[PDB]
Amino acid sequence: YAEHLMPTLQGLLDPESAHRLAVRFTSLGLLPRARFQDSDMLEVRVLGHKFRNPVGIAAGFDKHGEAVDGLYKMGFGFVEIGSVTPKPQEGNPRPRVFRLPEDQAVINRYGFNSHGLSVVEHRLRARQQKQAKLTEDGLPLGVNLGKNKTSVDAAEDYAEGVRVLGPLADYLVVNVSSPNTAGLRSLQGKAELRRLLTKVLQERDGLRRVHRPAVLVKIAPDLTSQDKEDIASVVKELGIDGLIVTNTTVSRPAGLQGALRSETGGLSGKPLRDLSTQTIREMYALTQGRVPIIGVGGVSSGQDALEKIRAGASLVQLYTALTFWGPPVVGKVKRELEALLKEQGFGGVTDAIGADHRR
Ligand SMILES: Cc1cc2c(cc1C)N(C[C@H](O)[C@H](O)[C@H](O)COP(=O)(O)O)c1[nH]c(=O)[nH]c(=O)c1N2
Ligand SMILES: O=C(O)c1cc(=O)[nH]c(=O)[nH]1
Ligand SMILES: [Cl-]
Ligand SMILES: [Cl-]
Ligand SMILES: [Cl-]
Repeated sequence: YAEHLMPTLQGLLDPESAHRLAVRFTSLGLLPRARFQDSDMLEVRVLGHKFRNPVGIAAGFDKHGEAVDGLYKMGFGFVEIGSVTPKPQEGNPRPRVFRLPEDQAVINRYGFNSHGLSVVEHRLRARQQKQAKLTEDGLPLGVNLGKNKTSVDAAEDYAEGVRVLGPLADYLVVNVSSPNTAGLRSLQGKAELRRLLTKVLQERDGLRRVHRPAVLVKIAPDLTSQDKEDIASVVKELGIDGLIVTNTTVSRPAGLQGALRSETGGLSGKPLRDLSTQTIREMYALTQGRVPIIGVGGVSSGQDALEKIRAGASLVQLYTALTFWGPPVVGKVKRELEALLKEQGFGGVTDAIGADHRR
């Protein structure tokens, strides 16, 4: 895979075609069931759920909820689908995703291509009780909500997503951090965020108890210090259940080598890694370690995962590493993380969460 398979599928196909085929293959279960059996050391209890291991698939890989079961088979401890927008929409014109192999990075400007809430609702309903069992067995499901390009009331878009997919999700994500929808990231500002999240939480609280998900906010890696302070304040004021830290970056860190480095879009993978880790670290401090963080950005190894956990993440996610290393990277991250936890004297993941802040 890392050397023998992915280079062929990568070089042979443009990245979007490769992704579509990967989703299809995954959905059909055409991957070996992951051999790595999860150690008890990797179990995490957070967000009202048991997570058999802390390595999830980040939003964007399975935008429309087509490959959830195949992703659990790949070894992910939790699956996040989306972003899902209220109405179907096509996203931006192609090409809209670009590989930067020399940087182990991707730039994407999909623009919330989405089958829409109704289609995803019916897809998740078809496996709703299967998911209930998976969740009880430590394999929760997150649903990441977006807003339509032409929406005239962003908060209502997210409210609709809460109402339609909230009952099918263990947690929901208010994605206010895509770089590829005009104006979306302004919803991270204090006043807009408070109003938006108040409405989202009211809608969530109006769901029946067994259908009431945790609500997390997914934030950018490009926030000012003021933005981060404001988000932390709003999250604590409103009782937001957690943060996902981070989405892709609109920055272009010095040193990128890929020919496509100046394409518009969000940058993911290795050049984002430490920017994301530092955002986790700051958000954990600003929330006094009381707000669960799902850490994401440039995770391709156990060390990458543990750095985010020690910075304050209770769980991590990855996407871009899968595009370069294929399915074996999941077990690799988990095996490496277990080894490092043992080496560094942690009894398990839980003991390592935020450990850097206690040094
Ligand atoms: C092609 C593609 C598409 C998407 C994403 C990424 C990529 C590469 N990401 C962001 C993703 O969830 C994650 O936050 C970043 O990509 C950082 O993680 P990695 O560096 O990829 O492990 C993303 N995030 C989100 O909240 N909703 C989405 O629809 C998408 N779509
Ligand atoms: O659909 C996309 O363009 C997209 C959404 C998002 O939240 N993040 C990202 O990098 N791309
Ligand atoms: Cl329901
Ligand atoms: Cl009722
Ligand atoms: Cl480490």
